[PDB]
Amino acid sequence: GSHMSKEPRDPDQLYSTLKSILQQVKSHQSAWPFMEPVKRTEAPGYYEVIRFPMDLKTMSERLKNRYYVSKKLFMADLQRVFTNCKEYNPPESEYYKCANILEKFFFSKIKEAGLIDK
Ligand SMILES: NCCCNc1ccccc1[N+](=O)[O-]
Repeated sequence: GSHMSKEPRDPDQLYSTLKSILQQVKSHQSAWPFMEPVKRTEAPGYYEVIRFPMDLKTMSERLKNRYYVSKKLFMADLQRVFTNCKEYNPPESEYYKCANILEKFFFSKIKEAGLIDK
């Protein structure tokens, strides 16, 4: 269509733009701990270290209704899942690598769609 790769302004465009990212983040090998919502016990203290609980189980649920149509909105949620994940799980299990891996692909994806916030 056009020759642009950094302007997720329109909601209709950013709509599927995030759908593709979330769609991949869900199919990504590193995306189990986010698929299922982590209770407030199975995790090494969660209600305490986590002030803004967030999981892929609720993200796609909101995306389907076009809830993320801005920039830091979707970028914040995704980061919330990875950043908060490591926060509760000490850098020792394999979950740490999963977030870092899916977090790397995510950053690259928004770079291709034009998301990114900083
Ligand atoms: N399988 C339930 C969601 C992931 N489980 C979980 C729960 C709490 C803490 C960490 C993990 N985890 O690394 O899979």
